Amino acid sequence: FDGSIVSSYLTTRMPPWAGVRQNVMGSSIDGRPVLPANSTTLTYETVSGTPL
Amino acid sequence: NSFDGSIVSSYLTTRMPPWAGVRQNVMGSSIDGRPVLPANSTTLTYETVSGTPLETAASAAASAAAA
Amino acid sequence: PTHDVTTDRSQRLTLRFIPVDREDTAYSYKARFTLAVGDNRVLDMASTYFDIRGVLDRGPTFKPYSGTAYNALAPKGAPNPCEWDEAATALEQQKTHVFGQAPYSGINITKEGIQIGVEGQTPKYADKTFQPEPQIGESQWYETEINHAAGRVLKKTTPMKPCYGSYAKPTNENGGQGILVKQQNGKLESQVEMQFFSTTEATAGNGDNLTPKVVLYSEDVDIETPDTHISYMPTIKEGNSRELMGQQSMPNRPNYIAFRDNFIGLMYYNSTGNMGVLAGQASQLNAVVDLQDRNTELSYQLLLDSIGDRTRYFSMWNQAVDSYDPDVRII
Amino acid sequence: PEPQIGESQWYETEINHAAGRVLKKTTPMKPCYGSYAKPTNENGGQGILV
Amino acid sequence: DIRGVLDRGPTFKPYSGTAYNALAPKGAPNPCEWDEAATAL
Amino acid sequence: IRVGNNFAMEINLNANLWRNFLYSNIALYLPDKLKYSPSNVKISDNPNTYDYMNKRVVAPGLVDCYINLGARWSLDYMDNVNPFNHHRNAGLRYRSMLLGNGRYVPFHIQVPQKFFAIKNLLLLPGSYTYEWNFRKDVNMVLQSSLGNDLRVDGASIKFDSICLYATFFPMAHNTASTLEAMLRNDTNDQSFNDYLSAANMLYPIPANATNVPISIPSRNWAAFRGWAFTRLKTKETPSLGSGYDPYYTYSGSIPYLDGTFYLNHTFKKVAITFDSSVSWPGNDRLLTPNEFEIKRSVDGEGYNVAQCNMTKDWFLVQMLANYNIGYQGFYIPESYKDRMYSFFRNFQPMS
Amino acid sequence: ENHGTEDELPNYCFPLGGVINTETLTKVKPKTGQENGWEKDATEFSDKNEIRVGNNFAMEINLNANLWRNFLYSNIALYLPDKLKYSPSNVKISDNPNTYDYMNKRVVAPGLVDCYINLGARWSLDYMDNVNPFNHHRNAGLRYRSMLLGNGRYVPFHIQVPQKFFAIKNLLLLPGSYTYEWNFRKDVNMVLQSSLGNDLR
Amino acid sequence: GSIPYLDGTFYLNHTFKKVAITFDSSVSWPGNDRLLTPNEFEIKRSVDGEGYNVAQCNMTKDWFLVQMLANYNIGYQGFYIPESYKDRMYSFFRNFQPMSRQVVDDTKYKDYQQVGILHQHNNSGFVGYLAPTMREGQAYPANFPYPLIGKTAVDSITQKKFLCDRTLWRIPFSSNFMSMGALTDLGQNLLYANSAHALD
Amino acid sequence: KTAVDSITQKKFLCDRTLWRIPFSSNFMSMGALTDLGQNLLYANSAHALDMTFEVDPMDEPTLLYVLFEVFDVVRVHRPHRGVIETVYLRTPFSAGNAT
Amino acid sequence: IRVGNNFAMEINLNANLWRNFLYSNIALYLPDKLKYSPSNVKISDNPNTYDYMNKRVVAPGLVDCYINLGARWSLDYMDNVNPFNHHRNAGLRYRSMLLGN
Amino acid sequence: WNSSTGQMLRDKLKEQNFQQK
Repeated sequence: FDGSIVSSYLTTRMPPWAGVRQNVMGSSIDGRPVLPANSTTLTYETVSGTPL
Repeated sequence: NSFDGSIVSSYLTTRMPPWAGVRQNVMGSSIDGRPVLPANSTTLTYETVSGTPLETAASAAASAAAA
Repeated sequence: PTHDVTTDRSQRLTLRFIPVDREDTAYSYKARFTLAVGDNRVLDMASTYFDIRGVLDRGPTFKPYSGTAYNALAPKGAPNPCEWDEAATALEQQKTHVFGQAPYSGINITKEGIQIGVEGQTPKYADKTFQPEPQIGESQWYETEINHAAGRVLKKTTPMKPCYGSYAKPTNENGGQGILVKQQNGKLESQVEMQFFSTTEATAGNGDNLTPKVVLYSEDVDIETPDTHISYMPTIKEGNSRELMGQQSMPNRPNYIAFRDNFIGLMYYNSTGNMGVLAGQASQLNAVVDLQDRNTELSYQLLLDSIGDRTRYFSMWNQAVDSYDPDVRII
Repeated sequence: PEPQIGESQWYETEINHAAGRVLKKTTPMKPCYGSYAKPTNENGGQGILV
Repeated sequence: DIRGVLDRGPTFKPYSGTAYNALAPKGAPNPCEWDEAATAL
Repeated sequence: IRVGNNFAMEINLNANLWRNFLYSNIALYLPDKLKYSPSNVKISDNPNTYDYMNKRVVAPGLVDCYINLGARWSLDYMDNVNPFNHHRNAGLRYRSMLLGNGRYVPFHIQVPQKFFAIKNLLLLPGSYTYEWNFRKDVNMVLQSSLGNDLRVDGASIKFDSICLYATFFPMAHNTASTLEAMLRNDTNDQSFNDYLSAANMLYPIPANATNVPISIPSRNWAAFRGWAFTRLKTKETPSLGSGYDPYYTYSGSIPYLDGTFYLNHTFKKVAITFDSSVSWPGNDRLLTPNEFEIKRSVDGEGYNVAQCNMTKDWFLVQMLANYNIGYQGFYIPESYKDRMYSFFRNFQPMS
Repeated sequence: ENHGTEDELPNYCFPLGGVINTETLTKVKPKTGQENGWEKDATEFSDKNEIRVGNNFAMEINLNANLWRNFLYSNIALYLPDKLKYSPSNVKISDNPNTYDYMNKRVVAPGLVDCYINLGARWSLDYMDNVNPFNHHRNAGLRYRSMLLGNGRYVPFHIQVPQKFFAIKNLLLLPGSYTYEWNFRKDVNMVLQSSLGNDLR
Repeated sequence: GSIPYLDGTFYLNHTFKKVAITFDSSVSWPGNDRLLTPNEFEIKRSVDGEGYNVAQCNMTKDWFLVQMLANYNIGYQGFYIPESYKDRMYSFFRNFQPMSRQVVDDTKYKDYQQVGILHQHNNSGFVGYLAPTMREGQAYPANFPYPLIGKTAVDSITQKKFLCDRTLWRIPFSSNFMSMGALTDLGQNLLYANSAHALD
Repeated sequence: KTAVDSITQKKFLCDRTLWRIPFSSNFMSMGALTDLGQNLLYANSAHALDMTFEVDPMDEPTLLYVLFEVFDVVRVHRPHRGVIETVYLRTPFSAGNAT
Repeated sequence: IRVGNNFAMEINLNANLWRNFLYSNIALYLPDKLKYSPSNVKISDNPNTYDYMNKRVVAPGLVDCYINLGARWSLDYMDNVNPFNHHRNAGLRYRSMLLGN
Repeated sequence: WNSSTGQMLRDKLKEQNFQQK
C-alpha cells in the first residue's frame, strides 16, 4: 500500500522546553486533566479563582 | 489514525519557492474565469494552447471561387 | 534671490512622453519609454509617474452600498400585490386567487374603468398605462367609505417576489411599468387588462345595479431582484402558488471593489521574470537589478508610514490606507 | 415543545393542533424582561428535578 | 466692552423639532368637539 | 370616545439597533465552518464565489446582543479571520467610492515609482530607456471587502493608453550645468538603501501545526542587523514570481504586500541557535535564557505583564527594539515615535 | 446641549403581512348589451379574494425623539441628587442611603429631564452642577479598567504598580545591598473605584 | 448668511474654468512656455480628454502643480501630503475634495425612460406623495433608481468634479511659482520695476 | 447575587506590526550598524544558524515569514552623458555571483 | 391562550433613521426653484422672509435613501448653494448657544 | 446616535495635546 520509508526527510533536534513532544492528554499537579498542546483551548492564559 | 500524538512538524522545512503553482494545490482559475485543475493534476503534464477561434468561415471565399 | 535660479530661455515644466513600444498580453502589459533629459537641466525621478487610463469592469458582484435600494422601508415579508393559479376544490379546475390593494379613490366605475375626473361634461377615465399610480393614495387618516377604488396588481405570469427590493424598469415616460410586447405592426402596445370586483354580499343582484366596487389594473412587469436574495423559500417547487406567498427577502452582503492602496501590485515589482529596465540608450545594460527576496511594496509602505501620517488621504497616489473599525475587531 | 420554534409563514394557517410551554402556579410570576431560569437537561430545557 | 439689549426676533429657533407633544403622532388630533350640518332625515 | 388609555405597541430601540449592528458587522464575517447552507435555494458550488458567501446563512444566536456582555473581549472565531476584509474598511471604502459606484468605470490614474534604486534618483542629461510591466490580473490589482475570486465572478480590466509624465525644475542653465559637472565626479555619487532593508524568506506551515523548524547553512553573519517575523495565511500571500499565478483564488487584503498583518498573536516561543550549540541571547540575559517566550498560557510563576498573557521578557524586548524604552521604566512613548505600524499603538490586552 | 431632534419625516411601523384589513371580494364581469349590467364571474377565478381598500393600516413612532429621550434619561436623570427622587410603592427598599440597592430602587420621574429641557440652550442642569460628574457609568477611564479586569464578579488578577515617591522614583541606585520594605492597603473602598460611590465595604 | 467677502468661508471656488493673463496686450505672463497649455492657466478641464487630468478628478495637471507650488513648494520633487503645520485650515490641500459617480447613459441605453419626480414610485405605499405627509398608496415594485450593480446593470457614463471651499486660488508672481521670499524675484527685475505696464 | 463560578481567560492582539529581535547586545537601537554586527566573532569567521518557532494551530495552511533585516545599499555612478552604472549590495545575505 | 405566533408589526430602523438625516439635513436646503408652494395655506410674498423659507415644501422624493447609492457625491443643486448657512454649523451653533436660547 | 458608545466616547475624549514640546 504505502511502501515508502518512514523517514526520508531530515530530522531536527527536539526542542527541550515543555509541551513540544508527544501531544497527549497530560495532567497538571493534583489530577486536573490537561488537554494536549495542539488544542485550540491553549492559546490564552487560563487562571482559576480559589485554588481548591 | 489512532490519535498519533507526534509533533506536527518535526522534520526540517524548506523555504517556499517563489513561482507559480507550488504554494498549494487548490482548484485554480484562468484570467477570464475558466476553471484550472490543481497543480499536481495529471492533465497539466503537457501543454494545451487550445487556441479555439479558427478563422471566420470562408463562405465568402467559396462565393469568390464560384464567381 | 534674483539671478542664478531660473532660466530665461523657453523651457517647459512637465514633459509628456509618448510610449515607443507597447505589447498587450492575456495577463500582462508592457510599456516602454524613451526618457530624454535636456542638456541643461536635472530631473528628479521622484516626480515621474505612469499615467494610465482605460476601462475597468467591476463585475456583477460589486455592491458598495450596504442594504437594499428598492422599497427599503417596506416590511421584509410583505408580498407584491399578485395573482396566482391555485388548485380549486369546489365542484384540474385552476381558479385564480387575487391579493392586492386599492389606494386610489375615484368617483365612478364603468366598463371603461374608474372615472378619474370630469373634462367639460364628458367623464374622463384613467389610462391603462400608468394612471392609477401606486404612489398616490387617500390622504385622510380617519377611515372614510370609498365606493370606487383602483389599484395595480401583477398578473400570474410574472413571478411573485417580496416587496423588499423588487424593481421593474419603466417602459413609458409616465412612470409605468409593463411589458410592451405587441403582436402587430405597431408592435409596442401595452397589454394591460382591467379586472373588476364587487362585494361578496352582492350575489342576487341580477338587474340590480351590481356596480363593480373595486377595479384592479393588471400588469406584467419585468420584475428584478438586483441586490436582495430570498432568505426563506417555503416550497422547493417553481411557479406561483399560495404557499410561495410567504417568501421573505434580505439585502445581499455589501462588497466594495477598488484598487490597492498606493496602487499596490499594479506595477511588476520584485519578479525577475518581468523586470523594469532603466538604462542609458547608448548602451542597453539594465541598471535595475531586482531580486525575488526583496519586497519593494512593503518597504515603500513602511517608508510612507515613517515619513508622513498614515491617516490623511491623498487621492492622486490612491494613498488611502486599510484599517478596521476598532469597535468591530474588539467587541 | 420549544420556546423558539414556531409557525414560519405569517400567512395565517389556522393550526388545528398547537403546543407550548407554561409555568405552573408554584413558580412566582415575573415579567419577561429579565426572566432567567438555569437549564437542567442538556437539551436546553429548564425544568426542575425532584 | 459693550453692554446692551438685543431682540433676536420672532423667527429665532435654535432647536430642530418641536417642544410640545413631541412623541405624539403628527396626525393625531387633540380631543375636540365641533359642529356640522346634520341630515337627521 | 375612547375609554381607558390609547391602544399602542412597544418596541425596544437601542437594543434593536445594537443587535442590528452586531449581526451585520460581525456575525456575517464568522469563519464559514459555523454557517450552514440554506433550504430549497440553489447555491454556488465554488466556495470562493461571491454567491456562496452571500447565500450562506449564519444564525444570529452565535452573536446576539448578550455576547460576552459587559466585557471588552474579541471573539475567538474572529481573531484569526482577516479583519481588514470588512466592508467598514475606511480606506477601502474611500478608494471604492473614489473610483465611482457603478459596475462599469473608466479610470485615469497616476502610479508612482517605488523601486528604491531609482525612486529618488537624480537623473542627469542624456537619453535613457525606461520600460515597465503592468498586471491585468483582477485578483491582484483589485481589492474586495469579501475576498471572493473576482475573475470567477467576471471582473475585468483593460488598458487604453499609458503615458509618462515628468516635471523638470526650471533651473537656471548656468547653475544646472555646474551641478551636472559636479555630480559626475567619482566622489559625488548618489546612494540609496531600501527602507525595509530586508531579505524576505517564507516557510510553509501545515494545518494544525505547532512547531516550525528552520535552518540556514554556514552563512557569514557580518553586519547583520536583526530579525523580524510574522505569520500569513497561505490562502492569501500570492506567488509573486511568475506572472499570472493561477492559483490565487482570493482577493482581499495582502498582508505580504499591504503591510496589514493580523496573525501576530499566534506565536508562542522562538529559539535561536548558532552552530547547533549556542543560544544567541544566551548570556543569561532573559528570564528564560534560551527562548523568547512570547505568551505562556498555563504557566503561572508570575511572568506575564500588562494584565495579559505576554511575558515580561518579550514585552521588554519589543519596547527596547521599538523605542529604546525598558531600562529606565516603562512609559507611553511619544506619538512622534509610535507611528501607525509601531508596536505599542496596536497592543490590546483583553480579558 | 439640547439641539432638539431632526424628526421632520414621520416614521411608520407596518404589518409584516403587507396588509391586514382586507375585504373578501368576488370578480364581476361586464354584461352584454346592457351598459350598466354586470354578472358575477363564472370562468375559473376564485370568488373569494382578499383586497384592501385605501391605505394600509399602520402605526407611528418618532424614533429620533425617543433616542434622545432615552439618552437624556439614562445619562442624566438617574444621576440627580437623591432629594428629588421618591421611594417606590409596595417594594421593599433598603435603608442605608449608600447601599447600591437604595440607589437602584429609587424612582426618579422622567418629567424632571425630558426632551424639552432648556430647548436650544447649552446649559448644564443646576442640580447636576455640584454632583460629582466622574461618578458616572460613561467614565471612559473607569470603563476601560473595569472591562480590563473582566466582566465577572469573581476576578483573579495580576497587576504591576509603580513607585511614586518623588525622592526615589528616579534615584540612580549605586551598588550595594538595600532593604526595600513597603506597605499596602487592604481597604476595599480605597483600592476599588465604583461608578456610583456605593459603599463597597 | 455668512459673508464670504468677510468671513473667509468662500464656497463658489470650484466654478472657474480658465484664467488668461496678458501684459501690454501682447505678452502672456507665463510666457516662456512653462505650462503644458502655456497661453493660459486651465483650472478645471471640461468634457475633454487628451491626457491632462490629475488626482482622478477634472483638474488639469498644470493647475494642480501651480496650487501645490504656491502653497507648499511641493511639486518639483514629486507630490506628497504636505506637513500638518503648512496645511492650515484656510489652505488648499485641506479642502481639496475629488468626487466621482455614475449615471445612466441616456443615449447608449436601449430602454431609457426619463421619469420625472411626479411619476417615480419607490417605497411606494409607505411614504406620502411628494410631501412629508402620512403614508399613502399601495406596495409595488419600483421604478426609479436605475440600477448600476449586478447582472442587469445599465450602461453608464462617468461624471467627475471637485470641491475646494474656504480657499483662494493663488498665482504667485515668481519665476518658478515657488515661494522663495516675500519680495519675489520676478517682482524686482529691471523689466517690471523700471518701466510702466498694463494688464489684461 | 446568584452569579455562577468564574474562570478567567487572557489574550492580546497586535496587528500591523512585525515582531522584532534586534541583533544587538542590549537590544537597544544604538545605530544602523548594530554593535554585535561588528564583533570579530561574527565579522570574521563563518557560522550556521538554526531557529525554531512554536506557533498556535490553525485550520488554514499558513506561512511564517521571517525577514532577516540586512543592509541593502545601491550606489549610482554617471561618468558621461547618458551613462548609468549602479553597484548593488546586500551585505549579510549577499546576492550575486562574481568573476 | 394564544394559538400561533404573537401579533407584531415591522419597521426598518436604520433605513428610516437615514431618511431623516438626509431629508432634514439636505432636502430643505435645495435651491428654491425645486420647492413648490403649499396648498390652502398663506405664505409671505417676500422670498427672503423666514416664513417663505419655512412654509415652502420640498418633496422627499428628490433626496431619499436611494440617491447616488454608494457614490461619494455632492448633489449638483447643492454644489453652488452656500454650505455654511446650515443649521449644523458647529461655529454658528456654539456662538448662538453662547448668548443663550 | 447609531453606535456602540465605545470608541465614540474615547474619540470625544481626543481633544488634547499631542505632537511636541
